[PDB]
Amino acid sequence: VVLPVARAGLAATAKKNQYMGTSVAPEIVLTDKGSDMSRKVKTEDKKVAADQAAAMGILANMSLYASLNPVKRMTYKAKEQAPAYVKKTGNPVEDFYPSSWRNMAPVISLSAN
Amino acid sequence: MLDAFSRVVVNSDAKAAYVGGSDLQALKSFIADGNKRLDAVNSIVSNASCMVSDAVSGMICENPGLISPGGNCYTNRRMAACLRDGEIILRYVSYALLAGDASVLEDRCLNGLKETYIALGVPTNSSIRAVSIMKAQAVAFITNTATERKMSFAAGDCTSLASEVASYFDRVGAAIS
Amino acid sequence: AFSRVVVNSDAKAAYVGGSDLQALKSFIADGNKRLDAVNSIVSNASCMVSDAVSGMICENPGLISPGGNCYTNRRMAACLRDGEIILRYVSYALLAGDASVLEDRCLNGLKETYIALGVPTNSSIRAVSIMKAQAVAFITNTATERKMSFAAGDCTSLASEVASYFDRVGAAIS
Amino acid sequence: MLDAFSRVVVNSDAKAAYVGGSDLQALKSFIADGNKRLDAVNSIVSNASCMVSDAVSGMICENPGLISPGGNCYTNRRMAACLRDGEIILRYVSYALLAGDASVLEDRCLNGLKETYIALGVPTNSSIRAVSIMKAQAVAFITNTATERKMSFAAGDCTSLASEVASYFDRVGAAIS
Amino acid sequence: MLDAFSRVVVNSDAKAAYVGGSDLQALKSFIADGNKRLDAVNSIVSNASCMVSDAVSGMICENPGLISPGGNCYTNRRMAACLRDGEIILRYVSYALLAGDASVLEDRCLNGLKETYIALGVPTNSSIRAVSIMKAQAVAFITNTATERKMSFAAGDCTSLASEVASYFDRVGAAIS
Amino acid sequence: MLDAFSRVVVNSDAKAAYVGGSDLQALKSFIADGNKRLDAVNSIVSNASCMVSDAVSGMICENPGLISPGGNCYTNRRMAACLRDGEIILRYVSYALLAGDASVLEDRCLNGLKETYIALGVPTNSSIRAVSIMKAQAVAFITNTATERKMSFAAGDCTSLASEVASYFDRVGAAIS
Amino acid sequence: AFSSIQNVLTDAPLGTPSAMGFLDERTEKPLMGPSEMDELVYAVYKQVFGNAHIMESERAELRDAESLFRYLRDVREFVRALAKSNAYTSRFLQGNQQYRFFELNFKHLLGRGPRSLEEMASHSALYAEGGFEAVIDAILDSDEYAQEFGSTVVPYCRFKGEYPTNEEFNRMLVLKGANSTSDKAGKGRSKLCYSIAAGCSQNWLSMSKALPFGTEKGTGFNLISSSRNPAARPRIGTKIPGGVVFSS
Amino acid sequence: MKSVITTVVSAADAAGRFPSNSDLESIQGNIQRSAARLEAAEKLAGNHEAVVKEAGDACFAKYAYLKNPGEAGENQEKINKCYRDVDHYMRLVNYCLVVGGTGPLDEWGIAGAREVYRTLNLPTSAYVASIAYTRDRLCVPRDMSAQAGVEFSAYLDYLINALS
Ligand SMILES: C=CC1=C(C)[C@@H](Cc2[nH]c(/C=C3N=C(/C=C4\NC(=O)[C@H](C)[C@H]4CC)C(C)=C\3CCC(=O)O)c(CCC(=O)O)c2C)NC1=O
Ligand SMILES: C=CC1=C(C)[C@@H](Cc2[nH]c(/C=C3N=C(/C=C4\NC(=O)[C@H](C)[C@H]4CC)C(C)=C\3CCC(=O)O)c(CCC(=O)O)c2C)NC1=O
Ligand SMILES: C=CC1=C(C)[C@@H](Cc2[nH]c(/C=C3N=C(/C=C4\NC(=O)[C@H](C)[C@H]4CC)C(C)=C\3CCC(=O)O)c(CCC(=O)O)c2C)NC1=O
Ligand SMILES: C=CC1=C(C)[C@@H](Cc2[nH]c(/C=C3N=C(/C=C4\NC(=O)[C@H](C)[C@H]4CC)C(C)=C\3CCC(=O)O)c(CCC(=O)O)c2C)NC1=O
Ligand SMILES: C=CC1=C(C)[C@@H](Cc2[nH]c(/C=C3N=C(/C=C4\NC(=O)[C@H](C)[C@H]4CC)C(C)=C\3CCC(=O)O)c(CCC(=O)O)c2C)NC1=O
Ligand SMILES: C=CC1=C(C)[C@@H](Cc2[nH]c(/C=C3N=C(/C=C4\NC(=O)[C@H](C)[C@H]4CC)C(C)=C\3CCC(=O)O)c(CCC(=O)O)c2C)NC1=O
Ligand SMILES: C=CC1=C(C)[C@@H](Cc2[nH]c(/C=C3N=C(/C=C4\NC(=O)[C@H](C)[C@H]4CC)C(C)=C\3CCC(=O)O)c(CCC(=O)O)c2C)NC1=O
Ligand SMILES: C=CC1=C(C)[C@@H](Cc2[nH]c(/C=C3N=C(/C=C4\NC(=O)[C@H](C)[C@H]4CC)C(C)=C\3CCC(=O)O)c(CCC(=O)O)c2C)NC1=O
Ligand SMILES: C=CC1=C(C)[C@@H](Cc2[nH]c(/C=C3N=C(/C=C4\NC(=O)[C@H](C)[C@H]4CC)C(C)=C\3CCC(=O)O)c(CCC(=O)O)c2C)NC1=O
Ligand SMILES: C=CC1=C(C)[C@@H](Cc2[nH]c(/C=C3N=C(/C=C4\NC(=O)[C@H](C)[C@H]4CC)C(C)=C\3CCC(=O)O)c(CCC(=O)O)c2C)NC1=O
Ligand SMILES: C=CC1=C(C)[C@@H](Cc2[nH]c(/C=C3N=C(/C=C4\NC(=O)[C@H](C)[C@H]4CC)C(C)=C\3CCC(=O)O)c(CCC(=O)O)c2C)NC1=O
Ligand SMILES: C=CC1=C(C)[C@@H](Cc2[nH]c(/C=C3N=C(/C=C4\NC(=O)[C@H](C)[C@H]4CC)C(C)=C\3CCC(=O)O)c(CCC(=O)O)c2C)NC1=O
Ligand SMILES: C=CC1=C(C)[C@@H](Cc2[nH]c(/C=C3N=C(/C=C4\NC(=O)[C@H](C)[C@H]4CC)C(C)=C\3CCC(=O)O)c(CCC(=O)O)c2C)NC1=O
Ligand SMILES: C=CC1=C(C)[C@@H](Cc2[nH]c(/C=C3N=C(/C=C4\NC(=O)[C@H](C)[C@H]4CC)C(C)=C\3CCC(=O)O)c(CCC(=O)O)c2C)NC1=O
Repeated sequence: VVLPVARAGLAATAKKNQYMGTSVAPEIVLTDKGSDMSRKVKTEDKKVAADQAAAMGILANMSLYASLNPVKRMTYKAKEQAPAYVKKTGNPVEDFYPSSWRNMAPVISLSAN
Repeated sequence: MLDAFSRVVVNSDAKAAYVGGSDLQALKSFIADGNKRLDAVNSIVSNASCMVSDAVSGMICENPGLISPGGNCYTNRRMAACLRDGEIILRYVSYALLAGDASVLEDRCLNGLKETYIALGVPTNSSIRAVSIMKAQAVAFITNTATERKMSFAAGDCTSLASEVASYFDRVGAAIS
Repeated sequence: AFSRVVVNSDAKAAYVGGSDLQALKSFIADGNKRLDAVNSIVSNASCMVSDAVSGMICENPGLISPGGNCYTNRRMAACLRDGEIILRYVSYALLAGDASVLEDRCLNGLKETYIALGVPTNSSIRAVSIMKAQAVAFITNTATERKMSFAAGDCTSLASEVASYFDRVGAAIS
Repeated sequence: MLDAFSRVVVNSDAKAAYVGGSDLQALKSFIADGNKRLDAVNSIVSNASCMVSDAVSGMICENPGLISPGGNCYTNRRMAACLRDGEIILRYVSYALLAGDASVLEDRCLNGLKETYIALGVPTNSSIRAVSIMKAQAVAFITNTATERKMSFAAGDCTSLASEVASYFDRVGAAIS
Repeated sequence: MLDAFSRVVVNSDAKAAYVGGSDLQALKSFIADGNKRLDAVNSIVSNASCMVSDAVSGMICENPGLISPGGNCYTNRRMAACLRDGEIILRYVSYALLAGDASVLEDRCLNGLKETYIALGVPTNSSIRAVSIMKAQAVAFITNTATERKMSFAAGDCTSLASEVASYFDRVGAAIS
Repeated sequence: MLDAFSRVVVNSDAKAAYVGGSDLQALKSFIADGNKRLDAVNSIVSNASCMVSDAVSGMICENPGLISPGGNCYTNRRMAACLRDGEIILRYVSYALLAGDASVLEDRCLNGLKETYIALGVPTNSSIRAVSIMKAQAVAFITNTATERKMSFAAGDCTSLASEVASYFDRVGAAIS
Repeated sequence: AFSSIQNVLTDAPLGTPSAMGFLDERTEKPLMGPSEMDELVYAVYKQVFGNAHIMESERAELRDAESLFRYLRDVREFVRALAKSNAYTSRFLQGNQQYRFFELNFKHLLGRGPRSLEEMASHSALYAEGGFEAVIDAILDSDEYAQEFGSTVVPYCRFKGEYPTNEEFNRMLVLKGANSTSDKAGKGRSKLCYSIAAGCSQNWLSMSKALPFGTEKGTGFNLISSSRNPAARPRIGTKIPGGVVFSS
Repeated sequence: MKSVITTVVSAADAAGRFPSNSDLESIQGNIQRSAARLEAAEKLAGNHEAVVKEAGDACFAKYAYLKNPGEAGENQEKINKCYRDVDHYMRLVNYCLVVGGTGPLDEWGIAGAREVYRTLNLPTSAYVASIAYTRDRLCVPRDMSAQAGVEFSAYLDYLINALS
């Protein structure tokens, strides 16, 4: 006699606010040139965006911060990651040393800090 | 004019609003210490690009399990989405410092955030820790005790505004715990 | 079971900044000695493998002969590549303090490939033991032709660390 | 209870065999580095009451809902019982570091620890933080990478014992999860 | 255990509130009608030996298989244990009427009572019947409407004490069912 | 019908033994390989119309004495019956691959298929060729080595599923051989 | 305080002849003699240790505590000397949890089970200020030990009838078992640990194994659930002449 | 056997169609819940001779009259036939945790049970009291996990309702 999808979709629409997953945020900009008639504040609304490119300046640098920790490679031990779905051919110079990892090696370039 | 800045955030659409020179001069004498509070916003939002970029990387700096195989900051996009929310949390706290009210902080940012993180399986114990780094930056930028960067301010004491922006960061901590 | 450089095909750079180094240098015991450990090696990385391969030629001169495995100038040039790639993974392993990235990205499957490609495995014992005995002499500043200015102190435990790492290469191709 | 020498005995009693010289080189090397094991035990028990004071009050920093009304560490009686438990996990790990074997930590401290903490209602995601804050502080003084309180050791490698303690503190973390 | 004043302050401790004048008007009428609460509990403990023996033998009357071979009120050994038990139940509900809160009846008397009775073989449907007789005996002494034994009171209603003690007798049936 | 889990039950019921230990390890590998099996059943069912038309035509072009007058696939009545006699056999095979055991194929299709085709007068050699082509189409859709259609998968090795479905097709050939 | 099981269906508690022998000035006690002595020592060994089955080369380390017991005839001092032994800590302290050690001290030295979490946590407050000997002498020098056993009788499991909580009778029945039951069968692992800290009760079949002979050991179990629902609010109505009154 | 696999196959075999997208969607639920009910099964498998001893004593505790001369537990060779028939029922619950449905309890324990126990004068209420004791002697994080006890106590509740 009841509709379960209607009266639970309505119950989840009034309790949950409409504003969470839309990723908008009040961006405040202050302008000041020293004078009195130069001092606006602009509290406008912007949907902020997940910046894809600058995460690799954080995800990689912390992945080599934790590579060089002697006492955070123990008490923080990573899980046992499986390799991918690559098929073994039979010749070891393609199986053990594939073309994606052919002649790759780390070069360390120290400088000041 | 101050009530109209709630209306551009309620409407869920990009609409801009601002103050004049004389309307701010009437606002800075209606609210007491209003020049100090606009220095408290400007000390944060000039450095808001560095505060989230240090606190998210500082969360990995004490917990490298988030970048593990199986971690919550992995597959190149979760790290981008982690920087997006710490940008959002720093926007809504600095708007609450600008308004002097946490009533826009709760229902627009913290309402239902606790259920959203456990629906995704976001570890809330690390997201406390990324806010508490940002709380430690916000009392250092306001009191001008930051080591690497000191902005020249007009002299005086701003201890009540630093404790106010401490208390707005605890409400982010209390909602997601 | 390798290390936290698991990042494959995303921009490959991963430097460590200035104040983040103070999060690392207050975390590594003798971290100033270990940063001077790898800087004594990779500053002289070109002179080492030019001397490591030619030290193997100077005791085993049949590699330049036709039928030998350092005739046909690309095949000579592959050995100076693979002389350096062994050195390049050891210098990362001394910096990280573990050999798990060296065992899984470099030494894994090396024995089966050297018998398949016709590489003489016993001569590559000799060419990497030269690079063992070279980098011991760099890290203790007993290199005769060139000495590097350092702060005063000993580096014996890092010298005993790298002799284990070059012996892992000799174990993996035996 | 068992120690590092007695585990070699009770494994070779099970095979009805005398302990030969092929099983003594793990034990003859144990008494060779046995002085620097004892040298690194008393860096933990002499800094112990500061470690429990830091690891509990850092768990309050990451999870601020522990000191809300209805939190687990709310009143003074519940606050002192949390300080007493982190001293006990530190006491039983510092027996197992001294013995070189995780027998005595397992069956007096970890025996039924998970079913106790469920019945009391102690949160398991905050109690694994307090054994992992002091995990990092226990690999501090072994590796001598401490910010304050430098301790005068003798020079050499102690990363075998630093990795052994990090095995022992996650044996607690695998027991109450 | 708690009483009627301690029950209010553990409700306010979940909110960290102060017991102010909104919450105090229930407690200001507990002391205002507090003479009648004392006037009602010596209406029960003055008749308590007659109340137990009538309730137990009134349960034998509606069920004569309790005193045949195989009943669980058969011999003198089992009948004195049934008479002792109904005096314990009437004792703990006179504590609960005096306090004004059913805490002490629920943890000391009723907690774990269902598992004693299904290990000793006690019938619980007839045991509820002996409690339900002395519920009706208790509401007749409080409102002074018993056929014998008119006690000397003062005039007014005790109709909220008679249904408060009827809910304490209903918790005994709900805990052994 | 027995699936892959109730097969090891009847294997252990005849020994009157519990399932646990080593006999549970095959079933944990069945769950881990379970997404490949659902990815494999989907690839056959999606191409089922082209699998039966190309295997009945391939039988006809190699033995053209079926569309001769008097032949067993001569008229339109006999042609549509052969296109349904092989569509049933493909349907009962994919039941056996979805389950993990051939007990749905043997008791509901194969038990009585030899004695059905003898009374009907069906050529026993042409029907084997009709299901041996369909076997060769099955191992090409699971291993993604079809020359006419390529589907999108994740990377990995799935020869064990292709070798398992070729064992089922050898039962429908050996039943009528 | 009637207790229909106690001297009816069980035996009588063992012990020394009287407590007036201490005021006798030419003796210390009614002198039992070495057939009347050692059969009392058999009952202290079966009670402080469970049924531990101590060997001949384990009783030789308890040679000194009996030789004092057959001169100073105090039973409480014999129990105190046996609980500080190596043979009491190598069975009940060494490979057990902390609330397993505490719940056996209530069995071996009081004959009851612990009634509370607050009573149980105060025994770990005495562990912090003196170790395990502060737990043992505080049980022995308590008021509850004085007005039930004293210097005269062995500390036995007493069916009282008038327990201060009903749950105290339940945890006593789980702790003692049958006579073919020792207390090493769990691998550590306190049996009462979940029910003390939560506030629930025990399982009816585990209690009715330890009941005596002749007390309906197990019947009364309906085939639905064995515990109570704390969240249930039932309607229990009383018939008056007119209708039915739900005094809730 | 009633299972997840044999239900969607027989629903499609009776209709004469191929396994569709809804038939594969339910085998996905056999993957998301195999973890909970299989470590409920190996916990029961390793500790079965201690549980059926404790369970079979709960029927001779409540129904102690069965050891009187005349009843079904009259002599010694009939007492271990009760412990055998309880070990049969605990072994079949281990099979239903492995298969994933009530199949081995239906086909092997329940079908034809009431006709057998009535003909041989076996009271079905004491094949129940040993089962209902195992169901409430189950602690939530101690014996198994949280979702492993939900599965284990649902096949015990199935056998209780089927014998009553
Ligand atoms: C205005 C609304 C709004 C917010 C309040 C925040 C909160 C928020 N974050 C995410 C979404 C996310 N949030 C995180 C964040 C974290 N994970 C971690 O490990 C860190 C501790 C932490 C921050 C650094 C991640 C990683 C995702 C992506 C989840 C995923 O990809 O599965 C989502 C998406 C859920 C959905 O769309 O269904 C939302 C609403 N972002 C918003 O758009
Ligand atoms: C958005 C635009 C906008 C601003 C940024 C502010 C900027 C601002 N604040 C002050 C003026 C001031 N600013 C401060 C603030 C501080 N002093 C400290 O030592 C602390 C570091 C810091 C507090 C966090 C104080 C204490 C005064 C003087 C009191 C006052 O004028 O309110 C002045 C006057 C300077 C002068 O004397 O000429 C100005 C221009 N007002 C605006 O309209
Ligand atoms: C000489 C100059 C030079 C370049 C410009 C790059 C260009 C480049 N990038 C990648 C490789 C990659 N490129 C990205 C790209 C991104 N990661 C993100 O998080 C963002 C969404 C996006 C940056 C905008 C990723 C994730 C990889 C890893 C593999 C992949 O996904 O392609 C590759 C493949 C080889 C490799 O993996 O390194 C190449 C050639 N490489 C170079 O050598
Ligand atoms: C090596 C491990 C590692 C870390 C521990 C963190 C580093 C880190 N820095 C700060 C602390 C801070 N972080 C900033 C932020 C900034 N400072 C500036 O000058 C810029 C404008 C801006 C971006 C860099 C400020 C102003 C403080 C407070 C003052 C200070 O300690 O520098 C905090 C919080 C309080 C504290 O513990 O000091 C942490 C956790 N990041 C890491 O990588
Ligand atoms: C044709 C025959 C022929 C040889 C047999 C070798 C000779 C040779 N020299 C070194 C040994 C070395 N080689 C170097 C390398 C260098 N020294 C520097 O100062 C430069 C930076 C760098 C490139 C020249 C160092 C530092 C040592 C160790 C110290 C020394 O012996 O000089 C070794 C290794 C040590 C050993 O003997 O085990 C060998 C085999 N070279 C030859 O040509
Ligand atoms: C919320 C508030 C808050 C705190 C209270 C602290 C609590 C705290 N301290 C440390 C970190 C530490 N704790 C100690 C321990 C001590 N330091 C000494 O010099 C003494 C000997 C001893 C007690 C006073 C040390 C030495 C470190 C530094 C990291 C280390 O060396 O272990 C860590 C992180 C450990 C890690 O993850 O690596 C945390 C969370 N941090 C916070 O965010
Ligand atoms: C009564 C108690 C008792 C002690 C406290 C120790 C004290 C102690 N430690 C070491 C000795 C040592 N201690 C260390 C340890 C270290 N050196 C470092 O730089 C690291 C930070 C740290 C690793 C944890 C090392 C490497 C030795 C030398 C090895 C050895 O002689 O056994 C020695 C041998 C010689 C010496 O150095 O004095 C002694 C007596 N021994 C005891 O019997
Ligand atoms: C089979 C045998 C048999 C009995 C023993 C009685 C038992 C009995 N007594 C009362 C009921 C009562 N019993 C008493 C008790 C007493 N009255 C006094 O005046 C004394 C002081 C005191 C001890 C005798 C009271 C006060 C009531 C209820 C008031 C009333 O009777 O009107 C009730 C009614 C309860 C109800 O309605 O559910 C019953 C069934 N009836 C029986 O059928
Ligand atoms: C120390 C022991 C002790 C007691 C036994 C009671 C005794 C008692 N009861 C009441 C007083 C009273 N008692 C009743 C009760 C009733 N009247 C009826 O008709 C009903 C049958 C019955 C209900 C149960 C009423 C209605 C009052 C007066 C209202 C009041 O003042 O509370 C009073 C106050 C009036 C007076 O002082 O005379 C006292 C002292 N109080 C005590 O301090
Ligand atoms: C005389 C007439 C005559 C025919 C009709 C075909 C019939 C036919 N097709 C295939 C062989 C095959 N048939 C199919 C089925 C298909 N391939 C596709 O691209 C479609 C998606 C789908 C149905 C149209 C597949 C997938 C193979 C295997 C190789 C491939 O085609 O990629 C085979 C080989 C079977 C075997 O190895 O025994 C035969 C005989 N050949 C003939 O000689
Ligand atoms: C409801 C319907 C339903 C499906 C259709 C499948 C869909 C499906 N297939 C795979 C996942 C996979 N599927 C295959 C199978 C193959 N890959 C190949 O290269 C071969 C061509 C082919 C047969 C060997 C492989 C190898 C994986 C990778 C993971 C694994 O090996 O289990 C996964 C897991 C990876 C992911 O989640 O993205 C899923 C959900 N599962 C379902 O629940
Ligand atoms: C820890 C302190 C401690 C001691 C120092 C000894 C001392 C000691 N010995 C005896 C008790 C005794 N001691 C002896 C010993 C002897 N009698 C002789 O004639 C021989 C010369 C001598 C053997 C060398 C005898 C025979 C008894 C028992 C006396 C009796 O039968 O009543 C007793 C009394 C206890 C008892 O009744 O058995 C005590 C305290 N025992 C202790 O527990
Ligand atoms: C595979 C599934 C499977 C089962 C579940 C059992 C079911 C089962 N149990 C019994 C048989 C029995 N069940 C009982 C049990 C009891 N009698 C009592 O006194 C108490 C009521 C109870 C103790 C628990 C007894 C005594 C018999 C034997 C009856 C007899 O031999 O007369 C029998 C008759 C044949 C026999 O003697 O074993 C069968 C089929 N057997 C199976 O093959
Ligand atoms: C695979 C089948 C299987 C079951 C049906 C259960 C059943 C079960 N429970 C217990 C044993 C127990 N079960 C409990 C009950 C609890 N413990 C707590 O901490 C909670 C408070 C409460 C659950 C809510 C207790 C306290 C014991 C030990 C006392 C006893 O019953 O003997 C035992 C005896 C074995 C032992 O010594 O542990 C068995 C077989 N366990 C199983 O392995």
